[PDB]
Amino acid sequence: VQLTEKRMDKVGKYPKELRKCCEDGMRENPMRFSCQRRTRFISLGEACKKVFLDCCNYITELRRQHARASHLGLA
Repeated sequence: VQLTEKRMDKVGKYPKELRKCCEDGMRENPMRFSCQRRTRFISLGEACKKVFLDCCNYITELRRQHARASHLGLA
């Protein structure tokens, strides 16, 4: 989808040493965990967690918007 496009550009906005944190935050969520919950045991600093959390909340909203658009036959 064009969400891949929105993700690629989302990752690029961060310093290179924090990009993987953003990528991991935007992975699929089959266990239906909250973004906060998904940070609890990776336990990597204040920087990586914060980036993980932002990108997670970012992609989560995008997924819902895409789901609504698909449901309404707009996308």
